[PDB]
Amino acid sequence: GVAGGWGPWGPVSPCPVTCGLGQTMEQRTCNHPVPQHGGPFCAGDATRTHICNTAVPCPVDGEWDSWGEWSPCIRRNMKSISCQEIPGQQSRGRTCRGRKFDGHRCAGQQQDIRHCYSIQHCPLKGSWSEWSTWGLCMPPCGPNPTRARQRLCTPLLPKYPPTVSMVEGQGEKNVTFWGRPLPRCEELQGQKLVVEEKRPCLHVPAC
Amino acid sequence: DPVLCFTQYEESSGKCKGLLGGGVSVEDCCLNTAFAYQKRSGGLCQPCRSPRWSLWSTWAPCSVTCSEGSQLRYRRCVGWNGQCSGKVAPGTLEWQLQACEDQQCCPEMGGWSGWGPWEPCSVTCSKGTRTRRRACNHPAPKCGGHCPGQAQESEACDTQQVC
Ligand SMILES: *[C@@H]1O[C@H](CO)[C@@H](O[C@@H]2O[C@H](CO)[C@@H](O[C@@H]3O[C@H](CO)[C@@H](O)[C@H](O[C@H]4O[C@H](CO)[C@@H](O)[C@H](O)[C@@H]4O)[C@@H]3O)[C@H](O)[C@H]2NC(C)=O)[C@H](O)[C@H]1NC(C)=O
Ligand SMILES: *[C@@H]1O[C@@H](C)[C@@H](O)[C@@H](O[C@@H]2O[C@H](CO)[C@@H](O)[C@H](O)[C@H]2O)[C@@H]1O
Ligand SMILES: *[C@@H]1O[C@@H](C)[C@@H](O)[C@@H](O[C@@H]2O[C@H](CO)[C@@H](O)[C@H](O)[C@H]2O)[C@@H]1O
Ligand SMILES: *[C@@H]1O[C@@H](C)[C@@H](O)[C@@H](O[C@@H]2O[C@H](CO)[C@@H](O)[C@H](O)[C@H]2O)[C@@H]1O
Ligand SMILES: *[C@H]1O[C@H](CO)[C@@H](O)[C@H](O)[C@@H]1O
Ligand SMILES: *[C@H]1O[C@H](CO)[C@@H](O)[C@H](O)[C@@H]1O
Ligand SMILES: *[C@H]1O[C@H](CO)[C@@H](O)[C@H](O)[C@@H]1O
Ligand SMILES: *[C@H]1O[C@H](CO)[C@@H](O)[C@H](O)[C@@H]1O
Ligand SMILES: *[C@H]1O[C@H](CO)[C@@H](O)[C@H](O)[C@@H]1O
Ligand SMILES: *[C@H]1O[C@H](CO)[C@@H](O)[C@H](O)[C@@H]1O
Repeated sequence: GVAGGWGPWGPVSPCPVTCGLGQTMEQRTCNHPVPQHGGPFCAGDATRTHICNTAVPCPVDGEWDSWGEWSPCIRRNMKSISCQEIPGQQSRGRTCRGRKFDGHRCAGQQQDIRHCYSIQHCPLKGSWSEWSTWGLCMPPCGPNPTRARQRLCTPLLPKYPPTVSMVEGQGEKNVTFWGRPLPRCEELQGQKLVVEEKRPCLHVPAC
Repeated sequence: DPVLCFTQYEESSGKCKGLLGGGVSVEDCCLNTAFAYQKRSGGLCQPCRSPRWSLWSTWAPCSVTCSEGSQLRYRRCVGWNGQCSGKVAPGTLEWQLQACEDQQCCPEMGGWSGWGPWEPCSVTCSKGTRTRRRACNHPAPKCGGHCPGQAQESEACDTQQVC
């Protein structure tokens, strides 16, 4: 039964981080007067976990943005290549956003290029699709939400060669259609482009 | 403004794990972007990262157990010093409403009908049993439901006749 008291508000541990905030500790361990044989104990508060403050911000690694919109599909010195069998090229852009304070840079290629045919504003033959899956209730949490499924006039893409050769090497590349065409089809229920149907949503809950 | 500062943001749960200390300002705790903060300790565990949209929650239960209903799910713009995609301040929720259908069976329980008349006693001498029977068909039960109680009742009858 040796009476134990408190030692120092003890020697400081160094701030364990070179950036931002960290947690040092000293506490006050029951070391200069140790309770022995299981008698009394050290009375008070032994807790010190201290917030050390380093005035240097930490590096943050930059994250990728979403992929942009596809550029118009043209070819150099070939007028307009719309509705023809002339393969062109198109581009898309991203943005490395958020890298500050000597952080790591974005890992990857920032540009995406593919070969394309230009189908922008070209008249095509079409066929009516079936009823799509029922959409969400719009507007949610507002006055009278309604569902929406639709049959749209899907264009029939022309049977062009799906690959193209390269001049420098014999290996071939993909071709992918791009554009907003004007599909031609017979009418269904008084519409030429898209016929939809709205049904209101039942038992709308509070948000 | 002093705010409780945590050491690790557990993603996909929204919970602030590993407590560092309290009373530090928001500009000092978020110098390390792997941290998280919590004001007033009543909720809203926000990470120190740039404001990005969190994951969509699971769907709420269907507002009715029968026929077509509606269910919600929310998403909270988590982050600090920035705006989410669409000029959205941090802390704003976004909901999505979809129609659900739990089952196609409705009012499974059924009520009792009118009681039938009393049958005569089961024996003409000594004692026996006497029974009334009713039906469970006003309205009829659907699916594997059943009428509450018993389908028949029984009591004794005395004929006052020596065998
Ligand atoms: C140009 O675009 C086309 C797409 O329009 C792209 O085609 C890709 O083909 C590969 C290989 O066929 C596909 O990978 C498949 O993945 C599925 C699972 O998702 C597997 O089941 C497939 O295995 C079978 O098919 C092989 C041959 O097709 C067999 O060898 C194999 O034993 C199995 O039978 C296969 O692994 C891929 O899904 C598509 N689509 C893409 C990548 O979007 C083509 O590669 C593109 N060309 C260039 C140069 O980029
Ligand atoms: C001290 O100097 C800073 C400039 C950084 O380079 C520090 O590195 C940091 O170490 C911790 C591990 O404890 C990582 O979590 C950080 O990502 C990293 O920035 C360095 O200690
Ligand atoms: C959920 O389970 C179902 C089987 C019903 O018991 C629901 O009760 C109520 O049934 C009426 C139909 O008469 C519906 O209008 C409602 O779905 C509900 O109020 C129960 O909620
Ligand atoms: C009704 O009237 C009585 C006077 C008897 O004649 C009955 O017949 C008796 O029925 C019981 C059981 O049903 C038997 O144990 C007797 O053997 C028989 O006499 C009658 O049904
Ligand atoms: C662009 O590419 C695909 C979507 O087409 C995804 O990996 C991602 O959204 C990226 O931004
Ligand atoms: C380019 O590619 C298609 C359009 O053909 C879409 O997924 C999108 O508009 C993208 O920017
Ligand atoms: C859609 O329109 C009519 C049906 O009304 C048909 O000519 C054809 O099925 C088209 O795809
Ligand atoms: C919610 O929406 C879908 C999940 O269906 C994903 O794009 C993503 O997880 C988002 O948080
Ligand atoms: C909501 O929809 C169903 C549950 O009804 C599941 O696919 C999933 O849990 C989603 O969050
Ligand atoms: C049987 O019991 C009495 C007749 O003894 C009446 O309350 C009623 O006719 C029932 O069916």
